[PDB]
This record gives sequence, C-alpha cells and structure tokens, in this order.
Amino acid sequence: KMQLNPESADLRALAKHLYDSYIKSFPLTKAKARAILTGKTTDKSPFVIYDMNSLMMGEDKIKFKHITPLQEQSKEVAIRIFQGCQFRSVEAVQEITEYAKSIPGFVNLDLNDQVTLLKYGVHEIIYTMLASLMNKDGVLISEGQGFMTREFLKSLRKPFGDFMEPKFEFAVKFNALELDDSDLAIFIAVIILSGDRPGLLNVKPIEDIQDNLLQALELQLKLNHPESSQLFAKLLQKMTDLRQIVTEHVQLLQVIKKTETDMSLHPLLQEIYKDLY
Ligand SMILES: Cc1c(C)n(Cc2ccc(Cl)c(O[C@@H](C)C(=O)O)c2)c2ccc(C(=O)N[C@@H](C)c3ccc(C(C)(C)C)cc3)cc12
Ligand SMILES: Cc1c(C)n(Cc2ccc(Cl)c(O[C@@H](C)C(=O)O)c2)c2ccc(C(=O)N[C@@H](C)c3ccc(C(C)(C)C)cc3)cc12
Repeated sequence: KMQLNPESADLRALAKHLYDSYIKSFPLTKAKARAILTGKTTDKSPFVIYDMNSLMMGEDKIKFKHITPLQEQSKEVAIRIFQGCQFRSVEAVQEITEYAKSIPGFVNLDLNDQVTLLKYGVHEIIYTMLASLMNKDGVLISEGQGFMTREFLKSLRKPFGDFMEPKFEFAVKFNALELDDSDLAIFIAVIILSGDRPGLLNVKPIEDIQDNLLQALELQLKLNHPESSQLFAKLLQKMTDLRQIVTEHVQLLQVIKKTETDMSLHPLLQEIYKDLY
C-alpha cells in the first residue's frame, strides 16, 4: 500500500533511532568496511596475512607475546588464531548488548528473557556483521587494521581449516543483497527479538516488538532499494538459514572445546586481558 500516514512516520523514526544506536554501539560499520576493502578510505592499507611468513610479521606488531610456545607449530598457529577470534567475539557481545538495550521495549522485558534472546541471538548477529567485513579474498580483522585471506584460513590444521568456510559461503550470498548500515540496523534488531527462542517466559511482549521491527524493515527496504522486489522475502530466508547454520557451528567447536583440553579459556584469565589491554 505504502501510505504517508502518521504510522509510517513512526516506522521511519524507529529506523533512524536504530541506525544511530547501530553507529555508536559498533565501531566498524559496513560503510567503513567497504571503504577499506576497496581502498577508497584515506587511512593506511591494513596489514595482509596470506602465508605463514606474513603471519609471523603480524604477531610482532602485537604487544602480547604468548610465553607458552607449544611444540606443534600446526597447533601453535591454529589454536592461537582461534582464541583471537574468540576474544574479539566476547567484545562483540558487549557491543551487541549495548545495542540490544537501545531497542524500544527490550529493557522492559523480563531479565531472564533478555538473556535468552542474547544467548541464541549473538551467534546469528556475528554471522551477519562478519559478512560486512569480508569479501571473496579474506576478512577484515582487528577493527579493520588487519586482513587475513580466505585461503590462509583453509591452510590451517585439519580441524581449524574449515571453521570459517561456512561463514565465507554465507557472506558471498548475503552481501549479494547489497544492504547498507541503515538496513542492517533494523535487521539486527529483528534477530534479537525472535520470539521463538528455547526458554522464553512470556512470548507475547517479544513478538509485539518484533512485528513493529518487521514493518519498519519492509518499509526501509522498499524505500532504500527501488530496484529490488521481494528483498524483504529474500532476507527472511537468510534469517532462517542462520538458524540451521548456527546450530552446525555451535556443535562444530564443541568438539574442539573438548578434544583440545585448553580451549575453554579460564574465566579469571579472560577478565585480565579485557581490563589490561
Ligand atoms: C580470526 C579473527 C577474526 C575472524 N576476526 C574478526 C572478528 C572476530 C570475531 C567477531 Cl564476533 C567479529 O565480529 C565483527 C563484526 C567485529 O566485532 O568486529 C569479527 C579477528 C579479529 C581480531 C583477531 C586478533 O587476533 N587480533 C589481535 C590483535 C589480538 C587480539 C586479542 C589478543 C588477546 C587474546 C591476547 C587479548 C591478542 C591478539 C583475530 C580475528
Ligand atoms: C600473543 C598472543 C596471545 C597471548 N594470544 C592469546 C592466546 C595465544 C595462544 C594460546 Cl595457546 C592461548 O590459549 C591459552 C592456552 C594461552 O596460552 O594463554 C591464547 C594471542 C592470540 C592471537 C594472536 C595473533 O597473532 N592474532 C593474529 C591473527 C593477528 C591479528 C591482528 C594483527 C594486527 C593488529 C597487527 C593487524 C596481527 C596478528 C596473538 C596472541
């Protein structure tokens, strides 16, 4: 229908509010990420890691040194890279949670339901925003200061050689939608307010917030993408694809968390690296 009625102005105002929260909560947006991947930005080119020799030069640019070099160099590299991917994941939760609080009505929910929505929703947000940082060659790492190639990640040890491939194959199909930060801001909020998470108390207040986010998203996509019909429908299938692809990812590293013995990082040691930095 698309009318210029007072309810549409509220859906446009909600999109503006979610976008402003998207900028403050997340440092590296897709707008700046694409500027680095194409060299359009005035900043310096990021350090590129494509082989083992380039990775050794990258570690020398880090203040930390890792004073426990295990003999297995195939494990010294794979395990070290994976824990860098996990320490960054923890800081993303701090940013995701900061953005989740900005969604109208989220704080008014039950506190245990807020945990449940973030519990199962953090992974699906990571999969989405990670696509903004990667292309067909590699992924931007360390707040855009680095760039690790895709084929280098495939050259790691056999268990760690394909934990990023399910994310690259999703990105090439998700970036084809060519969404911008304005579209992603609403789309992230829709994933959080998914009212069918296992263990939700009152589903009624959650889906009521999501239905306004869904209406604000379809209005955003129809206005921002004039040459793309059914883009709202295509994006819903990408959301359901995140469901069955995250369950395969969470079950994948549970084998690593158990068979590597040193993967479940010590809780008190985590907080030391966060507060020092
Ligand atoms: C492998 C890898 C990936 C895929 N990424 C991007 C990434 C990951 C996870 C999420 Cl969730 C994510 O999501 C986006 C949307 C976001 O949040 O930007 C984006 C990395 C970022 C930094 C480092 C690293 O190793 N960096 C060095 C500088 C360091 C960091 C920390 C340490 C200590 C453990 C000692 C503290 C030591 C060295 C490695 C990776
Ligand atoms: C020094 C260091 C430490 C202490 N950790 C945590 C860590 C290591 C090893 C084990 Cl085993 C571990 O687990 C338990 C058992 C433990 O020993 O504490 C925990 C790191 C993780 C990743 C990188 C890295 O080199 N990340 C690469 C991807 C990059 C990223 C970004 C850059 C630039 C910023 C220059 C762009 C350069 C290189 C370095 C370190």
